[PDB]
Amino acid sequence: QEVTQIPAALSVPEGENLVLNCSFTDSAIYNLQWFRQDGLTSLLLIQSSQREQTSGRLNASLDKSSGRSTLYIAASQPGDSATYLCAGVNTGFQKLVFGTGTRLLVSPNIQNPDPAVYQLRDSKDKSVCLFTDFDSQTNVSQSKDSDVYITDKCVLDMRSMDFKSNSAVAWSNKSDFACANAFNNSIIPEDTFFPSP
Amino acid sequence: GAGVSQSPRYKVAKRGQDVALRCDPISGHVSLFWYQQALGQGPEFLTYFQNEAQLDKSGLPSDRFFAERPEGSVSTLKIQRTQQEDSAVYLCASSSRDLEQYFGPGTRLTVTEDLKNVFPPEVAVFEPSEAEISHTQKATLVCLATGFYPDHVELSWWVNGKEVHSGVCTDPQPLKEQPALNDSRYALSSRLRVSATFWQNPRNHFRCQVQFYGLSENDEWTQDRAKPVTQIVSAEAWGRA
Repeated sequence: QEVTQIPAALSVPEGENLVLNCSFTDSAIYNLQWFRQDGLTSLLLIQSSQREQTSGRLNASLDKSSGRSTLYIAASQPGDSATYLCAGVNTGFQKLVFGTGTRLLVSPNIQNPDPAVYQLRDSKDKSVCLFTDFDSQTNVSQSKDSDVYITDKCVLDMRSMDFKSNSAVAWSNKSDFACANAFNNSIIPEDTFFPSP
Repeated sequence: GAGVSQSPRYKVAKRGQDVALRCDPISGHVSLFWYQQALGQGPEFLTYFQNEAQLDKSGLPSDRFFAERPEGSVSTLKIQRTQQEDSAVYLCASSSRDLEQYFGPGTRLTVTEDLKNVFPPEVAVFEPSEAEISHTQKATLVCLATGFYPDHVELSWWVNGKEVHSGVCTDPQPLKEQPALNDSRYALSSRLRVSATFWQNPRNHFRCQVQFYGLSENDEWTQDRAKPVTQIVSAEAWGRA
């Protein structure tokens, strides 16, 4: 048995419906299970006779003729971001055979982009640069300088304020390090705010 | 009882040492399964028990890996003379008559050449910029956890002693501190964003806590520096008018 999951990685703007596919070479499936991994959270379990299963905005189908299972996620939310795994049990066996997974990123809809790079000082001469409030079409590139550390973007959600924002952090011990140049390897918006000290 | 449990949640082992991983299935479940999962990949079946009988051992490596479930309840996966390639997440599942498999939280195993490679994080908190406050009336705190190995950490934020989740984002993946090399310590960042009025209250206390899972009493330690045992490393800040 070989379980093929496509796509390996998927980026989708929040609000869109999305499709995850899972195909298996051996169509003699006893049970099909979909999981979420942020251990494994069981999402849905489809029986040999069943052609579909649903749990909230998640709906999975099992096509007995084309050897496929499709997971549909309706009105995607940034909180749906996780790895999704498909697995099947073959008739006459007990073990699950898994696909390699789909790494899903649901990007927040930034209703008011205000890109900026702020300098933050240690609570205890150490500082970090914070690139924040950029739209989700902006990607943060890894550092090209080995002694400059740059994280990937992260989505935070101030849920009582209906406000989501992206950010990435850069830091270094180098003397010439300044927030004006920290994110030089990324495509940063032309209107990015670099405040005065 | 109602869920599958696994112990230890994290394990760092010296290459050549044996390890033992425990699984407690859901109370009374007949079937018990072990799986191995490599980073960014899918779980791979190892072995299956029906009560105490190991009916399908087909996924176990040809040497050093042996599972036990002598009373048909608790199962132990033993890995003899560990090698680097054994580093993985080991997952246990159990099922009853309906045959649906329920998974445990897993054991994250890291096999390293020597325990002197193990380091706790250093933790620091960076206070919000006054420019962010005037530009947005929001205030972002950043926490940095640096220089740790293995990547067995849990970072959390606490406001006046209460854990907070809203407005937080911790990097899903750590950064390599030695990116050109194969052997590297790690760094991790997190943000907590609050309203500016909340940050401006000097009575508000913010703490970033990192639980690092490291060595036990049983592990030997010969380096002059402090033994890198499981511990909490934290940093904090108070609000500012």
